[PDB]
Amino acid sequence: MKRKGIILAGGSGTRLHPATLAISKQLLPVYDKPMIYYPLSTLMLAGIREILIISTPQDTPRFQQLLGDGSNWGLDLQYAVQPSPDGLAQAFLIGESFIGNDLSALVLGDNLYYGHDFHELLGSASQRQTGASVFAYHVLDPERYGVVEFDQGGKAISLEEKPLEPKSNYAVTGLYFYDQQVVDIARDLKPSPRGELEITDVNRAYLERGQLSVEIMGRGYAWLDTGTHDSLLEAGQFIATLENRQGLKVACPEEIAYRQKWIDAAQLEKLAAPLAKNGYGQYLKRLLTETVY
Amino acid sequence: HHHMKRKGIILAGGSGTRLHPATLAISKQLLPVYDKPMIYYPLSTLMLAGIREILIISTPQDTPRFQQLLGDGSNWGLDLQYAVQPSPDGLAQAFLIGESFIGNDLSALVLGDNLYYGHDFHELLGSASQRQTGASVFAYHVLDPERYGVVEFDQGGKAISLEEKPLEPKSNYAVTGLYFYDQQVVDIARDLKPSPRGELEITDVNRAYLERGQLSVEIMGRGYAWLDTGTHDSLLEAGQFIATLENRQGLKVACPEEIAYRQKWIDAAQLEKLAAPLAKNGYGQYLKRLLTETVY
Amino acid sequence: MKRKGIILAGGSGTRLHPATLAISKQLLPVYDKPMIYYPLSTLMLAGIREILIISTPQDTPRFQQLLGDGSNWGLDLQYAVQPSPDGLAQAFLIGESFIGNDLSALVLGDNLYYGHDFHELLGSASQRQTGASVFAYHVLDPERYGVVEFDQGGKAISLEEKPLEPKSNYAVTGLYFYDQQVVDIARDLKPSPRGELEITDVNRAYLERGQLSVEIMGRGYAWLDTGTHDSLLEAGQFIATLENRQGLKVACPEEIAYRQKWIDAAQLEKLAAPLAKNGYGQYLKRLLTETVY
Amino acid sequence: HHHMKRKGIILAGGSGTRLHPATLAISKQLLPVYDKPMIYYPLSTLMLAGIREILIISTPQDTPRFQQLLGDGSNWGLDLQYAVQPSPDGLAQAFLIGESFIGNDLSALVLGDNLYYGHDFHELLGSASQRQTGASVFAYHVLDPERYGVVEFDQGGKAISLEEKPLEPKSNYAVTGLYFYDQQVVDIARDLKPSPRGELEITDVNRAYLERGQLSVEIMGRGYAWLDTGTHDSLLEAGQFIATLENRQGLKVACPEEIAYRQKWIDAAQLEKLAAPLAKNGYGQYLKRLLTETVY
Ligand SMILES: CN(c1c(N)n(Cc2ccccc2)c(=O)[nH]c1=O)S(=O)(=O)c1ccc(F)cc1
Ligand SMILES: CN(c1c(N)n(Cc2ccccc2)c(=O)[nH]c1=O)S(=O)(=O)c1ccc(F)cc1
Ligand SMILES: CN(c1c(N)n(Cc2ccccc2)c(=O)[nH]c1=O)S(=O)(=O)c1ccc(F)cc1
Ligand SMILES: CN(c1c(N)n(Cc2ccccc2)c(=O)[nH]c1=O)S(=O)(=O)c1ccc(F)cc1
Ligand SMILES: [Cl-]
Ligand SMILES: [Cl-]
Ligand SMILES: [Cl-]
Ligand SMILES: [Cl-]
Repeated sequence: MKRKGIILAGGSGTRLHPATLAISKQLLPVYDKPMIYYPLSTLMLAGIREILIISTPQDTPRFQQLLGDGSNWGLDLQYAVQPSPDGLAQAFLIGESFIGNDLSALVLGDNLYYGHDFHELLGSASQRQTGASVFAYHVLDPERYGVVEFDQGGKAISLEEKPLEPKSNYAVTGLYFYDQQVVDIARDLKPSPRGELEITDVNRAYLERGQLSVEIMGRGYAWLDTGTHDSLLEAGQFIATLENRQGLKVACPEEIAYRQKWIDAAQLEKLAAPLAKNGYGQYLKRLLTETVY
Repeated sequence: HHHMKRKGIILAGGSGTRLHPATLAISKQLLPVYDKPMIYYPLSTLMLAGIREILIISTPQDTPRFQQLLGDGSNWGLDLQYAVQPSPDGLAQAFLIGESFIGNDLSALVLGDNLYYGHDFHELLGSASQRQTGASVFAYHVLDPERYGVVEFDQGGKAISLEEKPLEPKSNYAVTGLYFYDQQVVDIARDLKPSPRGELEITDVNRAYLERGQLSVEIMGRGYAWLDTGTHDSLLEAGQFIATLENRQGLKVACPEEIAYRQKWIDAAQLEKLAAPLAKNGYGQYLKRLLTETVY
Repeated sequence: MKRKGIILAGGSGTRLHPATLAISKQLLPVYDKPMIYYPLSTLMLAGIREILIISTPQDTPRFQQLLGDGSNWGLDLQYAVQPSPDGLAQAFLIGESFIGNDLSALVLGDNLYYGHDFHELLGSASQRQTGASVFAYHVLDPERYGVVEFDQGGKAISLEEKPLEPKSNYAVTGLYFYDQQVVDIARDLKPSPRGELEITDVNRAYLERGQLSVEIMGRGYAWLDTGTHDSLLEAGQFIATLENRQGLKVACPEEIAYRQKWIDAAQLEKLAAPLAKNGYGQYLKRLLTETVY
Repeated sequence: HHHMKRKGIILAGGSGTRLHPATLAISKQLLPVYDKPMIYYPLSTLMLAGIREILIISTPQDTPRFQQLLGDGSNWGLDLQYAVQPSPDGLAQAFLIGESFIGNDLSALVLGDNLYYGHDFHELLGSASQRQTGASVFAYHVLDPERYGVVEFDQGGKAISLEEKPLEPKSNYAVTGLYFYDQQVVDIARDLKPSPRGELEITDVNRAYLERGQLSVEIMGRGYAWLDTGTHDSLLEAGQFIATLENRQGLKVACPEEIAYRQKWIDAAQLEKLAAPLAKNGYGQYLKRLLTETVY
């Protein structure tokens, strides 16, 4: 079966104002590319080509202008809007008809991932055709997130959203795979005390049915924080260090498409043309002739 | 028969494709430098020079976004007006585009991607602003002067030549992106012919003032930071730099609300209203603290 | 068979003076711990407990004071000196009697590694009981290093040290595993045009015999640069971002020992005592009661 | 019957176990801040104040390493002497340990882990150094004044109290780690009794001057950077900050060779000799460039 993707790139309220007064966070750069390139690249690494992008009513034209219909990158992009920030699960209501009868995967528009064999970690989540797969990652501040509690045997036994007193230091990352059950689970959700349709309520629905796979995302992966000005800066510094050391880019969608064999050498060459005078075009050109393992 | 204050221009137009793809969805001057939009810094810089009437020049695509962020200036005791530069034809064009805005007044041009920091910056700007005749620029020692307008000095310290992006610079002293002009500038600008790059050059403007003995070049000392936003790397260094100062001090660099409050262009009651819609984030809480604390 | 380790923490000349005028680079911190903790931790992750540390004649007391005989961390540390910086291969001459008849592994004292499943990448190199295993990593500046050339089939066909015109962008990292042949290969080496006993000559010796395994260290690993002031700063910023995000440390030797089960809970507790008032002791204490996957 | 220049002290002793294990093998003041040892910055700071006779106070373990780095000062036109602090008994102890070094002279105490940057810093130091009677300190607005000596001001700006690490600070104005004293300091220091932390407090010393009407507290403006080296995080921010300024400018912060050359304590011939053993790295190449270039 096929899996479809959703990037939720909606409003972060006034939290980062005035930096985000003018445009939504996910259109701002992390180092050399718009933030949304990173979760888009994530979906593409998981082998997902049909992708729905959800943003504020103000910002859809801007994502649409940036990304197009995706055909240039061998993707099929569609767009939809979240009128108000009423919770992550709302992605599945807005995205209901896009999903139709397929498998799905939700990625948060402001989450960055890096690590060895990230392709396979996604692939093993993508392969599971029933139930939901999520990731748990050790963090210093688990109160900010969906917290997963494990028993002595390592089995996930509870989930709590932003608990006052967290049960472990393991947080559910912003990457979620679901089967055909998600839409129907989402539609039955009731708004939380914070007025939000909670993604953690969707994930707890699968947990009660014993259908939630919680895979550990090991300490050798970087799940980067874009929630504060400070953490945003750290993410830019982290990506810059990696790219300048290696002469290789992180989350370059044109490169990912090309390695997935969704575009051929001749298309990459055309994509390399408009940016030819800067480092990004120079990078895409160099990928035509170099072997990178 | 006919019978002086200074107006400001911020040029925040198209930085071309140079920083694509990071700048595909928005112009550079709306990207943040740490906790605030880049345009806040040159705006705060004009304000520090005592300038309240300011023209913002941007692309047709991005003007509404600048307008949404900044308004007409009334919240901050300013008057902000808007003009478009449909085609990126060079910095000097600001004066053709801003001709009617300028009228018969003195003026100041600042690049919308330029950040400054340092002690007695107010007084440095004040002395350039008080000089009512001729032009005033600032020379700053940089590693890579080939990237800029470069000023050559003689033994006595007098500026004797200006060159734009010379391959072999005569000194390491670059002209910063901040410029003060008398009433002659618009006319100088109209008589310019495009360079062999298809651009109306600010260096040709400054040379004109120099050839007439009316260019003052003041040194901006090594104790000031004139920060680079020309690359992705330098942009990142710029944010790290502001963050270090702000987290150290508990004070902000280029907070426009604060600067208007200190110039006495808005009062305590007005600052309070400015603080309210941001009361739950660090920026609003900072505006509120300014109401009770004495900061020397 | 057993494998023994050598950390070469010798002189970097005047290259970083005056920052390194007072003490050798490998005794300076990267973020929260002395640099040498990182390659030491690397050896320990590869399961190596008997370790020789080589430094300048001036700096051995300082390493000796810092690290002791290792018994507190379940290691067996010995020390030796490199009188002059006459090449990396000299590690095997100085280290000849330490190595005796065993397998060995050399790590450079100023190299930092991070990534998912780094333990297994080392383990698979450590398992090979014959020949030499090295790693190749894509870098922007291959002229600075030992450059490995691959044929269309991906087989390593040449090695050149600091070539004027490098054949690929793949550099041999500062981590090397050898069998019993290394000492004898090293002893027959002749000084290069730069007056150095070249590690690349040792590795080319195994290559000619077809006994050099060149494993790719993928782009999902970070091999960090400590060669310049700028790169040293980047390494500190990179480690700080990882540790503050996760609440977990990179290359904490006490933790690594404890997870390898070379020290028990009661010993970790004693190690946590002197530093109790700072974050490092607080970290070691917290490791007594928390489950970390 | 008996019948004024100023001596300097740098305290670069034990920072305890606080930054262990990073500081297990060497003391903090020899860790680099970017391209140079931390001790270079306070050393350059004393030099900028015109002080040439300087006592370095370190642990018995690390004195030889300070001596190996710095020598007797003769290469840089200074005279450097050494003393040990066997036990970390508090900052004021510098004056008991440095009593014979000081003699009948004025003095200046600087913390060996403190970095300063900004425009007309020379003149700010000059005005503190010229005041021959009483003591001089600097107050700087910080986010976390609870960590420092905190000065309270009245409506007219007069300093009226000093508190060491108060839980509820009276202002955000911290006393920086740079202190100028007349001849009374040693005696004040000898009469101090240890605090309820087992330490001889510089704040008790400064309070003594204040209780006598002889403490001048000058504001160090927000346009100066007074950088934090108290944590691993702030140390990293410190190096990022120097690197940004130096890579921007093609000039160094706190290069002692340069500062002595500019004070005229060494001449061109001497600077050249200093440049030679480092001719192949960036630091030596920088010393050589200083011989031919005019830097304003
Ligand atoms: C560094 N990574 C990376 C890669 N590993 N690759 C190689 C790769 C490309 C396609 C399929 C499998 C591997 C890339 O072409 N681009 C990359 O950015 S990654 O897999 O950890 C990654 C990929 C996408 C993303 F959004 C974040 C990190
Ligand atoms: C740190 N600086 C600064 C200040 N000195 N002040 C105080 C001040 C405010 C108005 C007049 C004189 C001084 C501020 O209110 N905000 C500031 O950012 S500054 O002069 O170096 C400056 C000011 C404006 C700007 F855009 C960049 C730097
Ligand atoms: C982040 N890493 C790491 C770990 N993965 N672990 C977990 C671990 C510990 C022992 C054996 C296998 C795994 C640690 O205890 N400390 C670590 O620093 S690492 O394997 O990539 C590593 C380990 C040692 C080192 F020097 C650099 C990086
Ligand atoms: C950037 N500064 C500086 C300088 N201004 N100068 C120029 C200078 C040198 C001697 C006297 C007056 C000025 C330097 O030669 N080195 C410097 O680091 S500074 O005044 O802010 C300074 C000086 C010494 C120090 F330790 C830290 C900062
Ligand atoms: Cl892992
Ligand atoms: Cl200056
Ligand atoms: Cl990889
Ligand atoms: Cl100031």
